[PDB]
Amino acid sequence: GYDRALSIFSPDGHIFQVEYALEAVKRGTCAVGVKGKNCVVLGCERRSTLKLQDTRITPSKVSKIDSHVVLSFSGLNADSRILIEKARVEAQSHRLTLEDPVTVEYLTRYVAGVQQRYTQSGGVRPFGVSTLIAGFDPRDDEPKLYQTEPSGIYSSWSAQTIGRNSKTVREFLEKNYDRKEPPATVEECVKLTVRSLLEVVQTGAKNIEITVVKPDSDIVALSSEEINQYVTQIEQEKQEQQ
Amino acid sequence: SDPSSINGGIVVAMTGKDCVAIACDLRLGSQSLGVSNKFEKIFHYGHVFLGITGLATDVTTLNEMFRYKTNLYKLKEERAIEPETFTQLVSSSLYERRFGPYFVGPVVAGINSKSGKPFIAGFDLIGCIDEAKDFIVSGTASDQLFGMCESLYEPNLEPEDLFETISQALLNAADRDALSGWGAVVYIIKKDEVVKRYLKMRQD
Amino acid sequence: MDIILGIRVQDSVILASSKAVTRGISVLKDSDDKTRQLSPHTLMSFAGEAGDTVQFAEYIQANIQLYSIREDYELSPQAVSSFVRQELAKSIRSRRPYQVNVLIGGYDKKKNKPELYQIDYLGTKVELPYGAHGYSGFYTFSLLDHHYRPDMTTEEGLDLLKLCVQELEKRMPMDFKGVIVKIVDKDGIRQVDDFQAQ
Amino acid sequence: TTTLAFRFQGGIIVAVDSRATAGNWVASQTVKRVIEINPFLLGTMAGGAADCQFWETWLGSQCRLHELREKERISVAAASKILSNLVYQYKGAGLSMGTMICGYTRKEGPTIYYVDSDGTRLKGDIFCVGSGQTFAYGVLDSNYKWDLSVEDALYLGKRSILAAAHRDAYSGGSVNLYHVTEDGWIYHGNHDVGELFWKVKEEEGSFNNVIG
Amino acid sequence: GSRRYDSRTTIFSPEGRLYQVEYALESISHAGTAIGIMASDGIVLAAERKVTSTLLEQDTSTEKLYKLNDKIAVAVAGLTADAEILINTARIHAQNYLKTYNEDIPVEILVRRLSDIKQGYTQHGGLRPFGVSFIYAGYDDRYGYQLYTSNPSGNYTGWKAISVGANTSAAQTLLQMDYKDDMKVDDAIELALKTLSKTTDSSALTYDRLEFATIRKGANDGEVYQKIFKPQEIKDILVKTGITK
Amino acid sequence: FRNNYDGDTVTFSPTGRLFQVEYALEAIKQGSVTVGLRSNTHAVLVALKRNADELSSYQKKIIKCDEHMGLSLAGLAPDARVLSNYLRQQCNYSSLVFNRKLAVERAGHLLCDKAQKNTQSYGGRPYGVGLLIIGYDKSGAHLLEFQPSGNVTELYGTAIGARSQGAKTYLERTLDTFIKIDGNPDELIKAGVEAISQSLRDESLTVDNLSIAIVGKDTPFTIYDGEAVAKYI
Amino acid sequence: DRGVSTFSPEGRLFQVEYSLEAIKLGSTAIGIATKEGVVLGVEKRATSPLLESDSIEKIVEIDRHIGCAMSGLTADARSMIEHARTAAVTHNLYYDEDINVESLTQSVCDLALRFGEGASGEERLMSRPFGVALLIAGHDADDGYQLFHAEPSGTFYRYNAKAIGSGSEGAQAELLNEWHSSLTLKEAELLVLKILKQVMEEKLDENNAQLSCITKQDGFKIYDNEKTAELIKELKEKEAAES
Amino acid sequence: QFNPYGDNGGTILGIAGEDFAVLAGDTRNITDYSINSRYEPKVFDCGDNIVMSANGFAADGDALVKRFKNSVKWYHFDHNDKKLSINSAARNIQHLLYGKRFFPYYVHTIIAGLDEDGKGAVYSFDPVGSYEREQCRAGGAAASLIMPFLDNQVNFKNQYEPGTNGKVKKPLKYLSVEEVIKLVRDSFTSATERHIQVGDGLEILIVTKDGVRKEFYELKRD
Amino acid sequence: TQQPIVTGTSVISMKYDNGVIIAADNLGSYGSLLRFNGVERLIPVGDNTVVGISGDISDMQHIERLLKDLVTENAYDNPLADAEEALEPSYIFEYLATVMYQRRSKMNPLWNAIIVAGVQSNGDQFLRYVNLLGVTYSSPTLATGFGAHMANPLLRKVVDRESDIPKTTVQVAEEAIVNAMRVLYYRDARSSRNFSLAIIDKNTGLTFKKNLQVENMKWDFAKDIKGYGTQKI
Repeated sequence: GYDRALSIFSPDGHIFQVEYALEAVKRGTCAVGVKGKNCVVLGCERRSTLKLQDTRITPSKVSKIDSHVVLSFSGLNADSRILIEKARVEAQSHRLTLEDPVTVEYLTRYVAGVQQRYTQSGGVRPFGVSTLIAGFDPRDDEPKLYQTEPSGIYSSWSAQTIGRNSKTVREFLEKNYDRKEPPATVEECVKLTVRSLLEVVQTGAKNIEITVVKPDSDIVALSSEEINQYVTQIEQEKQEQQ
Repeated sequence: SDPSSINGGIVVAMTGKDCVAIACDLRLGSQSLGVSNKFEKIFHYGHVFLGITGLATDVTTLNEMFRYKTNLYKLKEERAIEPETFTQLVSSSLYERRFGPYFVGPVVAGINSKSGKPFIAGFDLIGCIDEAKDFIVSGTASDQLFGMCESLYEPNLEPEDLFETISQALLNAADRDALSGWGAVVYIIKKDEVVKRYLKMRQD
Repeated sequence: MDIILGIRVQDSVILASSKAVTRGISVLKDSDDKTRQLSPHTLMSFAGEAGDTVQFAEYIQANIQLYSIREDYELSPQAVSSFVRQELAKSIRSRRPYQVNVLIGGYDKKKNKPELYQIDYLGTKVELPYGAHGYSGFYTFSLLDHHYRPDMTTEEGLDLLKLCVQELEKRMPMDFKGVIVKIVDKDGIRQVDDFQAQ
Repeated sequence: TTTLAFRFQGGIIVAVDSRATAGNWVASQTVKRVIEINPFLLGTMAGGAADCQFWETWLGSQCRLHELREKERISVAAASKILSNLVYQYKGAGLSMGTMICGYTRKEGPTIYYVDSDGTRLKGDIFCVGSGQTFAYGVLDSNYKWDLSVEDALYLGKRSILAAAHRDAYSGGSVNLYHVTEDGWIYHGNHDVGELFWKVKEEEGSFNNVIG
Repeated sequence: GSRRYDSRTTIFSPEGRLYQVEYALESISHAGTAIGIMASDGIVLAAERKVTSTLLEQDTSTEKLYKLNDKIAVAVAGLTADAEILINTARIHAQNYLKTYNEDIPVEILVRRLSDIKQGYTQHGGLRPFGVSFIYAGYDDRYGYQLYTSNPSGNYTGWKAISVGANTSAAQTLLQMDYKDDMKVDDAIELALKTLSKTTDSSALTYDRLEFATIRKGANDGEVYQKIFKPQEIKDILVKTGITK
Repeated sequence: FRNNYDGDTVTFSPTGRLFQVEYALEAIKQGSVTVGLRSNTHAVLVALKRNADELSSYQKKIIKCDEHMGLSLAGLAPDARVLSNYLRQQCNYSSLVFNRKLAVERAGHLLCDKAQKNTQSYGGRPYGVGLLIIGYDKSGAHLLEFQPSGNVTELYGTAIGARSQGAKTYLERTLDTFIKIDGNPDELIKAGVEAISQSLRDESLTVDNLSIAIVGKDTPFTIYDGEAVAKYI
Repeated sequence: DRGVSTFSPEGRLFQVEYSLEAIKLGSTAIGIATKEGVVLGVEKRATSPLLESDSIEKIVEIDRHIGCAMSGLTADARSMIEHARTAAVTHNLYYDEDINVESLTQSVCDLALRFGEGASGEERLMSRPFGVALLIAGHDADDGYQLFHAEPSGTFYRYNAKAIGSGSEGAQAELLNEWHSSLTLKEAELLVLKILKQVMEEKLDENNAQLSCITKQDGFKIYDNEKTAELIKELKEKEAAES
Repeated sequence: QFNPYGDNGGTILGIAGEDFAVLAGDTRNITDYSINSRYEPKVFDCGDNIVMSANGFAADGDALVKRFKNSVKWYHFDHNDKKLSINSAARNIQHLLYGKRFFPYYVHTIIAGLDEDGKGAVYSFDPVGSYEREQCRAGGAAASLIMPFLDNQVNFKNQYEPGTNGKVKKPLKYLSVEEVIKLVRDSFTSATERHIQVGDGLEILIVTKDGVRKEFYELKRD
Repeated sequence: TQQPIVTGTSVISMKYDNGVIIAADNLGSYGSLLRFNGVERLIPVGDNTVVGISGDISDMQHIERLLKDLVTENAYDNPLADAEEALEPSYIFEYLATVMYQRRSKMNPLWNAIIVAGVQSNGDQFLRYVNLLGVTYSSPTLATGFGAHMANPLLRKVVDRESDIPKTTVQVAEEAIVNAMRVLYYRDARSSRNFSLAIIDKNTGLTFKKNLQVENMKWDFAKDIKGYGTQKI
């Protein structure tokens, strides 16, 4: 058939294809994730080099696995679609067999597993995208945010960012989050996400996209005005004087 | 149960002068109990009309196969299929499904729109090609229907006169059946206008 | 069998589906299901083998909900019905066919019209104002044609359906201790808890 | 062979027959007809000895595997349903079983799901499966109640089995009783049909209100 | 040796790009221009026929305009040869939705199946990717007109006006100014032509160095008539808008 | 240059042999030293087992393949497992199909073919582990040397592993003596211990290190491991 | 380019050696087996205040009597574990008993040599050996408490103490002196904590360290963050009192 | 049509002590009223204190025992000299039968030995698969004749000391191996009279903690 | 699923104290037409085993090729000592019986019943049975087909147990064999006049007497004629 190798083990220890995959994540989109006690918000900045698009017939950067599970990405569109397709089959499959929608943890294992597998066989090389997988388990209300990377590794994080200019916004999270208090106010969780993307997008407050997931199939895209309102508020904070 | 006579159905086609006509019942039954007064057993893709009688599950699966075949062919050639070409397409599809367990009686009707001929052609359970242009009948009551067409039909008729023939011929053959009541339709086709006349007829 | 009736009234689709499984003298269970919610605006009834029921249902549900999430619009009752028919139209040609005959009640909410599709295990799909499977129809089409004429309320339909079931339990020796009835409408799917004349 | 399971306040009461025979003279009076899926779950042997013994153990392994993998106790509903899907594929292979998959979970309670070789998985709080089932259901139904205390529930099972053993000769050597609680089943011993018959005849007076 | 003939050019680079993919983006800039205008009343498609001899015929204007379905058509910028393989697979993709659910395919799905396939070849199989971009013009009653574009990397996006081929940037810059929220088809026909004249890599403009189609609501049916204007019917239209030169 | 003729297994070089065969041959020697001796009635293998550490312990490298058949390795543990699995299937079939206890000659030739076959591909490889395969059938006891090149020689005594030659020269001396000690389990075991010590020159001879294995006229495949070799030192 | 049939002039393949380099780019993992129980310890690590180290773990269950600690490329070991569990469950079906720690290590190691571009005796279903090493500890009632070092090479060694990872040379030396089979289960854990702190470049607390144990009364049990913490205080106080 | 299945003779008897266990079988092989052999064992040592017999049709029983002998071989090899117990085997044997009920076997199999507990266990299989725990089980053709005697003298069920014979019984108590072989002999000596599927010779393999011991008694020859 | 269209009948055999004897007529029937006489039923395999086949001739030709393969492959990889490790009765038996057992289990059957007879050069006497039904057995006397019915009770009187074996010398055993065949030719016509007789001697190896015909004839019956089917008008 064909099965000649494309994965070749590095004398580094970190395979060539994994290391070149991660580069693909930095070029791509920017995605950030903040958890509440009651929410998990996934923010994305839109970069349109020229815009003659609409925002309603473009594919949006937060993609539904389920009515109450989302997957968000940085990297190439192309790769991420493949990861999505496989996950929508897996969503349904657990639903068919256990009589219950997915746990988030199993799904995360799954997206990792396909990536990990393409590192391990010949004839396939692994995908150029890192993802934020979030959602809610059956009978539950506590948010789950996991981060998966092309090495096939995953781990849980209370706040994370991936994609372009990750460094700046990570630091920004280190000084603007509390571990004795994830905010239980939906408004301050959106607020932090808007501050983070503001500092990078350059212009435009409708080139900011929030997607909020609350329990029980509540996935909601907040509208233009609501977003403007946090941006007003951030310039009042920045032009504060006593 | 029965192989094709669960829901019944009968189909008649006739030739005239720059017209043909194709007619069908609307029965669907479940054994000898008539269930429905609507069920359309004639479909068309553009100016080719295909009636297939017999078991409904089998008429439906075929209808979707020929729709597929014609659509994709239409798309490539940038024009519709011809009566003559479609008869070829049918023979072969049916000869592929002889080995499978289908139970069908197709009849092909249309007017050629650039060769200027009325065209009708027939098909069976075996799926053999029948070249004749006078009348072709198919269905449950095909035996009664040939007896009737062969006396009642007279060659070369204007649309009005083709209507009087087809209608009565069907109506009287149908009246000796219970598997061919529950309403009926007649279609009179020219290649630039189609008239649909519903008939009022017997049921059980 | 399991006797499954349908009526499409002007507002709604009402499906009547058995509320008991009778073994001899006594009801071994009288809480038994004969219908499965395919979607928020799609409901599907079944009769045939009890185990052919669940398998078929859970497959059809899983395929349609994958489509629904993927395409970002729940499928229309006409798409879903064609879809189901097609699946039946394979299995009939194979060694084991599914042997459950269904009544699919859907409300097209995007345009706002009720629809009923009656699909046999053969894979024969037909639209009607009313229907039945089995021996049933021989008594109850005579009640229906006579005493019912389209465009009557949902409430008149519940009383019609009761007359059907009463005749069926009496004159036919079939026992199934009536039906639990459900409405598929613009408001979605509700179980009518009453059966005292409904 | 008559096997029954009913839901009541303190869990499930599962009562079964046991008998092995040499002619019509009863050779031995004790066997299993509870297959131990895992400690929390039971699936009962009836309507095909081998099919139950092999596949409920095999089902027991998918359960153990899932409980390792996801760190998650399997539901009674998910365990039954995994089996049922597969089964219909092996239906035509000689494959026959008629069983209740019984469990008592924290999420779903006492739950009894009825399974036959068809792809059947059915909900109900009272089941009997067998050949003496119709009579056994009789005894049960007339004395049924969710609000029954544990002690009398155990006798109810035992007596219903007894009744079914008298008319049909495929049951009756001893009756074995098991009570499923949420930490797993506690045995309530093996009771000789000989000794037991005499007690019941006088005591229950149902089919026996005028002693026969 | 088998792997001693392999070069592994199908893999991510040290810059994290895919060699063969980047090369395909180049290909598209050396083929003719294709422009897509979506209006809310129609979709206007043009694709530019380069190398036009007089012994090339002008009786064909279907050779980079392809109907994939009877409500979906594309304009090709790329090769006839790359396109053709995907075109047949698209048409088939159409019939599958049609047979199963008894209704027209959504555009947004059909596009995805092509892109996933392109993506597939460069991940696995050791293959070249196709050097082709499509601009998709199609209609749905869930979204009105939709207009997409897909390109050699397996990335696809929606646009309400788009350009691909030679001089993409320049065309787009002109497009951004002349665009207006209000639409009609006949207004869009003028718009397309004004632009087309100014993007040509040859002096003035002529009808034969164009291939043209419009999507209007009905003209021999209830709605959704795709009309592919033949070379002479294009010649008439260049005078009608007032680009008579 | 070097990288041409290592990087391909479906090649040859000007010498009359590919470089990969030279490295596989080197790899047998990289094993720990083991001797094999027979008089043709009984066959013994005496093996020095090293373990990595004081905190490691010994793991088996004398492999029962049947109750009349076995092997020792010297060379690569991963590969040795692959070969042992093959010989084991091979032993089983020989019993089921022919009622045979399998001769070494027949087994060797079959092990050869598989080895050959994996040089008839890219992404297959020579084993790079050698085996002294013993068994007692009806033509008596037997000792074979198998090499992952496919060279099968039956020798009356031999050695593989680092410093093969030390025991081998001792063996060519004591030859005539051992072949006329026929019918003795204990005389031959004692010999094996004496032999393995002429190999040694940078390693210790200790109870737990040493391991003995026998099959023979009146002995089905029985191993002495650990404690149970002390009384032959 | 390269192949995977290539040997070195030694006769030991390239990829295998490179796999040993990857293990050393993991973090220190320590297992010590004593008379009663086997203790396994890992560094969870915590590198950021925003990282949930108390929601992840690196000590994974194979069965109800077999655990493992890993070091290396921790994804690559998910495939290995998944395969081991399948083997472990299948033995519970087939004989109704505990699977030997040794029989399993052997099974798993067979499929760590399954890398190639296809050959005529065997399936190849990997291109390259796993980037990951294991310590598998368990208990069977045939040879009691045990510890094994599973190589990606496919060699398998029996041990009593072993450390793997970057600091394994320093930890193993200390271990050799401390190792006795007269140490109680609790003691082994405390001596493990002392060493694990040393090799660590940062403070040792529950929030970056995990204990786990194998007892034959209740099997592999992963120890709580709290129970391990309590001993870290007790370690800190004794140690700062002999000074 | 064509059946490879026929009939073959044999009767076997498995007896669980509480420190001993025996697995006995006659040696007669017939097909119809011709003698196939007057001495071929149906009783086999598979080793490790596992004795095994597949009584019924010969062609299947042999094939089952050989198949099981290769599973003994594989267990010792892959798991480094590890003993297989009767239960562990029982489960293994179950899986082989149910594996091949898709081309049916026609045997009444019994395995016997002693537990790692030290107390007897006798396991019985049906032709289609399945296993069950027993005390004692007669298998083969005179199973139905032996079992009624056996329940009384071994199991003390349906066996009562004169009195009220319902409250007064000959109890179930420890038994001696010699008196049990005496009982075994009696069962087969009663059998040869009433069955011709039994005859010629009796091989009893008696399993103790001091190993596996064989005893041989002759029976009637026509 | 096979329907016999051809038969070969009768192989009878017995053991004596120092060997075995086996004899068989040579027969290719097409029912009651003795179509072929020159179909050997006794295929000597080596010079210490004879394979005797009764049953269908069509299956028999297929096996005839496999039995010849069995010799060939046993010289492969074993060059010498081919009477200590090759062509042993137990092997011949086992080889044949595995192919038989597999063919009947998949419903495409080898419709024979076979006796494999010998004297093992590693053992003592061999006489072992296999049939289309898969059943196998050993007994001191074995016979297939019509001889299984008729001959074998005569033969059992000679040897039927270990005690009866010393009481049968060369002379008596050969006399039994000759007597039995004559009974077969007399009371079944399917049996050919022509036979082969083989003695496999523990001292002499295989001595095979070809092209024998039954003698010491019965004609006695012709004296006692009264009719038995004759009609009178």
